[PDB]
Formats: sequence, C-alpha cells, structure tokens
Amino acid sequence: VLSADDKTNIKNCWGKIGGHGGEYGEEALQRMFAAFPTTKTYFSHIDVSPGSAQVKAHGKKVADALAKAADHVEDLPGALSTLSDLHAHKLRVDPVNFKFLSHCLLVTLACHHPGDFTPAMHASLDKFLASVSTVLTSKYR
Amino acid sequence: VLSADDKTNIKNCWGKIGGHGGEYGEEALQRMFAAFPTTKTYFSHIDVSPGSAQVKAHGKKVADALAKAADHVEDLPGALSTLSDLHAHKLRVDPVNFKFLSHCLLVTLACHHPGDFTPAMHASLDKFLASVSTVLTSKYR
Amino acid sequence: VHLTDAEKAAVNGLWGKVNPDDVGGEALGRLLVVYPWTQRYFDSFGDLSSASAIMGNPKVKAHGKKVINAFNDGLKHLDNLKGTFAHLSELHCDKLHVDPENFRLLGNMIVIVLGHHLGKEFTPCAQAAFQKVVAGVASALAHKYH
Amino acid sequence: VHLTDAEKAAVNGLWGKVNPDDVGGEALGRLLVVYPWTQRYFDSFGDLSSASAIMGNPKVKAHGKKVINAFNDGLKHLDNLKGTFAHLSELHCDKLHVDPENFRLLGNMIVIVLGHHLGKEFTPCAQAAFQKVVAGVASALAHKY
Ligand code: HEM
Ligand code: HEM
Ligand code: HEM
Ligand code: HEM
Repeated sequence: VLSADDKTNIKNCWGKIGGHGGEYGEEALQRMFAAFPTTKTYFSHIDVSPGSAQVKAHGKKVADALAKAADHVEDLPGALSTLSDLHAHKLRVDPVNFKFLSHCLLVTLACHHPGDFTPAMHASLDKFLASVSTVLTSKYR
Repeated sequence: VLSADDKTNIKNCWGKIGGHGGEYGEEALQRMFAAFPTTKTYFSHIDVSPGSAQVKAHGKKVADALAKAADHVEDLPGALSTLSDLHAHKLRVDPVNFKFLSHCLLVTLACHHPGDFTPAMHASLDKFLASVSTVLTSKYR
Repeated sequence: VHLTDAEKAAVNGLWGKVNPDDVGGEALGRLLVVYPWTQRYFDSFGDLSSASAIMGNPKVKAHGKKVINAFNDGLKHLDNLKGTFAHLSELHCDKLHVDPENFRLLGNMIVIVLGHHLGKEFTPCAQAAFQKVVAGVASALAHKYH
Repeated sequence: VHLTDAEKAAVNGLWGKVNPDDVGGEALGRLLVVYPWTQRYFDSFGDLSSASAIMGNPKVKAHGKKVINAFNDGLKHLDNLKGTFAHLSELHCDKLHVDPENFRLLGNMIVIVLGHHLGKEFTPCAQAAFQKVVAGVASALAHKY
C-alpha cells in the first residue's frame, strides 16, 4: 500500500538512479534469464544472449516505465493501464515471473548502490515493485 | 485492482448476504480452524471449540468489516486502517493465513449461495478478498 | 498424508455422491476464470476469451476428465503420491514449466467445487480431510524441484 | 541441486571472500525489516520495533551466525541436503509452525546481501549458482509438510 515514508524513499532512489536506469533494467533482465531460465520462454522472439542489443533496448523500456511509476506513485492504476493490458490481457504473464524480476532488480540496485540500499530503503522498494506487479497482473480497463 | 464489473459484483453479493453475514463469517473461521490448524495459534486466548459463542461473536465482527469494505471498495486503505494496525502492527499475522481464511470464506459462500456463485462472481470475490488481505497485512502509518 | 479412519470414510463417502467428470470440468473452468494467466498454459484449447466461452468449451470439459482421473488414482494409492504422480510431475515441470504455485490453485478450485455441489454436507471436517489430499497431490507434482 | 564445475568454482570462490557471520546477520536483519510479520516468530529476541533496533540487536546477530552455520553445512553436503537439514525441518514445521514460503524469503535475503557485499563480482552467472543453492535449502527445510 505504501506509507508517506515509502513514497519519499521511492522518489529519492529514482532520484539517485537518474540516467543510470537503462543499465539496471538491462542487468536485471540478464540476471532473470540466468537465474530463472523459465522466464526466457516469454522472450522467444528476440536475442537473449548475455550482451544483446535487443535486451539492452528492452532494459531501457522497463526503466522508463519504472521511472514513470515513481512519478505517479499515488496513481499506479492510472499511470500503467497500457502496461496492464499488455502483461495481463495480451501476454498472460504468470505472476511468479514478476517476483523473479523484482528480486533481480533488487540484487542489481544492491550491487550498484550499496550505500543507499539500506534495510529501510529495501523494504520500500520491495513494496513498490510488489504494487507495480499487482497492477500489471490485474486486468481492468 | 478491481474493475467496474468487480465493483458491481461485490455490491450485488453483499446485498444477497445482508444479515446472513455473521453466520457465514463464523462458518469461515470454523472452516479455517479445522482445515488449517496452524491458524489456531493466533486465537490461543479464546475458546475455539466448534460450537463457541466467542467464535460466533468474532464471526459477526469479521462480517461487518467485509460489509464496510464493500461500501468503500474505492478507498479500502481509508476504511480499514484501524484493522490494518491491529493485524500488521500489533498481531503481525503471516499473510498466508489471509489466503487460508479468504479460501474458507469462498467455500462457505459456495455452500450457501450456489446459484449466485458463478465463475465470474467467484473471480470478483477472490480479487476483493486479495486486496482486502493486501491492506490488512501491509503497514503504512 | 495422515488420514484417520473417520477421515477416510468422510472422503470416499462424499466423493461417491458426486460426479467426478463434472467436478473436474468446473474446477478447471473456474481456474481459467479466477486466475486468468493460466489460460496461457492451455493454447491447445482454442479461444478462451470469456467466462461464457471457457465453460462451454468441450476441450476444457474433456481435460477436466483427465485431471480428475489422476486425482482419483491418488485416493487409491495415498501411501505413494510421489510414485503415482511421478510421470505427470515430469510432464508439468520439465516439459511445460508450470510453476508449482499453480498446482495448489487447482487444488483449491476442486475443494470449492465440492462445496458448490454438496451444499451443507461439505462440513468443516470434510473440508479438512480434502485439504490434506489436495495439498498432498499438489506437492506430489512439485516434487521434482525438489 | 545441479551445480556444474563452473557453478562449483563460482560458489566457493566467492563464498571464501565474504565474512559469513556478517552475511547471516544482515540477511536475517533485513528479513525482519522487509517482511515485518517474521518478527512474531522471534519473540525470544526482545525489542524488534524499528530498523535501527533490529539491525543493532545482538540476539539477531548471534542467530544469523547460527543460520549461516547450517547453510554452510549445505555447501559441504549438497549431495544429501534433505538428510543434512533433517532435524531443522522438523523444528521449523512442527515446533515453530513456520510457513514454507518464509524459507525462500530468507534465501533471497542471503542472495542480495552477497550482492550488497560483493558488487560487480556478484555476476549474473554467480547469482544463478547461488540461487540454485538457496532454493534447494528452502525445499529441504519445508519438505514435510
Ligand atoms: C515490473 C516489471 C516490468 C515492467 C516495468 C515491464 C514493462 C514493460 C515495457 C515498458 C514493455 C514495452 C512496452 C511496449 O512498448 O510494447 C514491456 C513488454 C514486454 N514485457 Fe514487460 N514489464 C515487467 C515485467 C515483465 C515480466 C516479469 C515479463 C515476463 C518474463 C514480461 C514480459 C514482457 C514481454 C514478453 C514484452 C513484449 C516485448 C516485445 O516483444 O516488445 N514483463 N514490458
Ligand atoms: C481476512 C479478513 C479479516 C478481517 C476482515 C478481520 C477482521 C477483524 C475484526 C473486525 C476484528 C475485531 C476488532 C476488534 O474489536 O479488536 C479482528 C480481530 C482479530 N483478528 Fe482478524 N480479520 C481478518 C483476518 C484475520 C486472520 C487471517 C487472522 C489470523 C488467523 C486474524 C486474527 C485476528 C486476531 C488474533 C484478532 C484479535 C482477537 C481478540 O483478541 O479479540 N484475522 N479481525
Ligand atoms: C493440480 C493437479 C493436476 C492434475 C491432477 C493434472 C493432471 C493432468 C494430466 C493427467 C494431464 C495429461 C493428460 C493426457 O495425457 O491426455 C495433464 C496435462 C496438462 N496439464 Fe495438468 N494437472 C494438474 C495441474 C495442472 C495445472 C494447475 C495446470 C495449469 C497451468 C496444468 C496444465 C496442464 C497442461 C498445459 C497439460 C498438457 C495440455 C495438453 O495435453 O495439450 N496442470 N494434467
Ligand atoms: C535459510 C533457511 C534457514 C536456516 C538455515 C535456519 C537455521 C536455523 C537454525 C540452525 C536454528 C537453530 C539454532 C540453534 O541450533 O540454536 C534455527 C532456529 C529458529 N529459526 Fe530458522 N532457519 C532458516 C529459516 C527460518 C526462517 C525464514 C524463520 C522465520 C520464520 C525461522 C525461524 C526460526 C526460529 C523462530 C528459531 C528458534 C530460535 C530460538 O531458539 O529462539 N527460520 N534456524
């Protein structure tokens, strides 16, 4: 649900992420493909090799979407309705995959920003991605 | 997240329930204690025997909370924040117990209102109990 | 699985006064309605566009018959679930990559369909016994993860 | 529990350059912060009402040392994980009544802490190898059930 503290924590993290977003989305996906080979099935139509221009491009798309979700925290249903139709109606993504990517995203941010990645920050980000996942696997209109 | 059809269906169900509420809430709890004995841990301080006035009274408290949540579907964190502090801050209930109770409740309704319990209704009710569960397990103040 | 003798007589008695084919069909159908992402695992079934469509679907009804036959074998061999479902455990996991969390979701769907069919005869105690079976069945298909 | 030769060399090559006691301390500490309901199971631990409190709690640090010691047994005996975690499986599921889903949560906490402590050395390949381990340890403690 996210508290007041949760929101400003989310805003500060994506503040400190800035332009580095694209690299972390990419890395998160590489980690998801490597650690959970099951998720590769959904990306059968692109090159998924470690260093892939298609994965790098998609990595940036994800980062932009997360950056937009951090702006409109108080209206996550509204901000991501298009992405909700993609993943829930069209793609029919199993929810576990989101837990896999959420986790690989938290590992990345822990590897790159260990100073700012506190226990209290980590709690906020885990909650944030969980609500982003809820909206994305949901089906409304 | 709940759609317009989900909103309509939850209203239409708690209209059919009305005063039969506490009766079903009691049966749900009674189903939970029997099918998932783990949950009896959280009720050490009350008599939990099948026939029990304390379980009967607690069922009526749960039913009214669900009725209130049905009224304020559009603002669930608002209407239930007093119960969220009880369950998340004070009792720190494991979220799996909410799935257990949600399911036992859906079993109960199917036993008493099998004409109304259509696959489409089932869906609407399951999303409802999930988002009610999310607020209650979730800690935001 | 534990199962006492009264817990045995509760399971085989109530199962005897339901139609397993109809229980299997509706449970699968309800799984496809309530948890829509599972629709992806069943591409072979044609369009699964709406609640009206996925219930009338003859290929869903026929598959619920297959799911409930496997379930029925479990009741006969509760001593060894891991061996009774070993082949299907390999199919669902190695070949289809179905996440174990889904197995318990279909387990729940079966339980509620029973109560939907049995009314006030599906007593709390009767649910408790069936809950041990469906959880046992679910974890028998997941037993390859381990 | 796969672990090929490349996955073997990655796991113990990187495990040898972290302090395991601190890994268990922080991973447990984070589990109590991120998933607050887990605090209930550790009532023998005194105060657990804030992030600053539970990270500085000695009882927590001592227990993470216990938890990582059992984890360390796993690495030595990956061949028979179900038998190594025999007693602990009984303890968590019968005496403590801990829901199995909580095991994979603590596993994930271990994983990210390694990443926190290692940075760029905790490569995608090295995560996969450690992910295979923690999932195995989780399904060795739950596996009643
Ligand atoms: C919260 C995490 C996620 C975010 C922010 C996200 C966001 C996005 C975005 C921005 C796109 C591109 C939209 C477009 O222009 O078409 C996309 C497409 C896609 N997503 Fe995700 N997604 C997430 C999780 C997942 C997961 C877990 C999977 C399953 C492994 C998945 C599978 C796909 C697929 C298959 C596409 C289509 C790719 C293409 O062919 O262009 N997504 N998502
Ligand atoms: C899922 C929907 C639930 C709702 C709507 C709900 C609602 C309520 C209500 C109305 C009360 C009484 C408030 C008061 O006057 O103190 C209460 C108390 C309580 N609930 Fe829940 N509850 C839910 C789930 C659960 C679950 C899953 C558990 C754990 C098994 C649980 C455990 C408790 C306990 C231990 C109390 C305090 C009882 C007492 O000391 O009198 N609740 N809840
Ligand atoms: C929970 C207990 C389950 C039982 C007893 C069961 C039973 C079966 C059986 C016996 C078959 C093979 C029938 C044949 O060879 O003709 C089968 C196939 C299959 N099952 Fe299940 N299953 C279960 C869970 C699930 C769940 C939850 C899913 C949803 C993801 C699933 C998805 C599939 C798929 C995709 C096939 C192959 C489809 C095809 O034949 O074209 N299974 N199942
Ligand atoms: C990574 C998987 C886990 C491992 C390896 C592990 C390890 C251990 C060990 C070795 C002990 C006994 C310490 C001793 O010998 O004195 C223990 C106790 C305990 N564990 Fe775990 N554990 C795991 C998961 C969990 C989780 C997730 C929880 C949270 C619900 C938990 C709750 C407890 C509790 C409440 C005790 C009793 C502590 C006491 O003596 O007061 N365990 N654990």
